[PDB]
Amino acid sequence: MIIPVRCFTCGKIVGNKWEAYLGLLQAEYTEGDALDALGLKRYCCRRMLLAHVDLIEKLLNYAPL
Amino acid sequence: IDSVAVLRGIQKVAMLVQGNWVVKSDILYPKDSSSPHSGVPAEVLCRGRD
Amino acid sequence: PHAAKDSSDPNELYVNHKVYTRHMTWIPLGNQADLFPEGTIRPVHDDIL
Ligand SMILES: [Zn+2]
Repeated sequence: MIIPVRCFTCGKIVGNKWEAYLGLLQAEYTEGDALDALGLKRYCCRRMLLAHVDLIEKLLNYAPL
Repeated sequence: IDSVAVLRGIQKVAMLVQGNWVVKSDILYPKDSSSPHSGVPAEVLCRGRD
Repeated sequence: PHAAKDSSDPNELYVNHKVYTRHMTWIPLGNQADLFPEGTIRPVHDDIL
């Protein structure tokens, strides 16, 4: 649904690096170089950010509003 | 088919970009259509594509 | 109240649509306001969605 704040394995703060990651996707950066620039050395945070699906906007499209 | 007829036909539904032909915006998005992702009117989509 | 006619991006259409942790306001209790200076008690990253 939404990006988790904490990483499951280590616990590094990753929720604050989601939208900026999307910015790196709006820019010309690929996946690997963007994850490297975000400061994710260990592969657990890379999996957390890469394998995450942004389903919050799809649900808000069905929100009452 | 004669080349002049094909040219006249494509001039009404396409535009010239770098020597190639790209279909017009209004052809892909009719006046009653909308964006399948955002739901914005087709006029904004045509302006953006132009 | 003031936005473009289309405003496809949610940023222009809506305000405060993403509740970041910066909106958190520390409410002092008793004498915590005097002991802790302003700006010390706050979220760490200030950008968590
Ligand atoms: Zn991690």
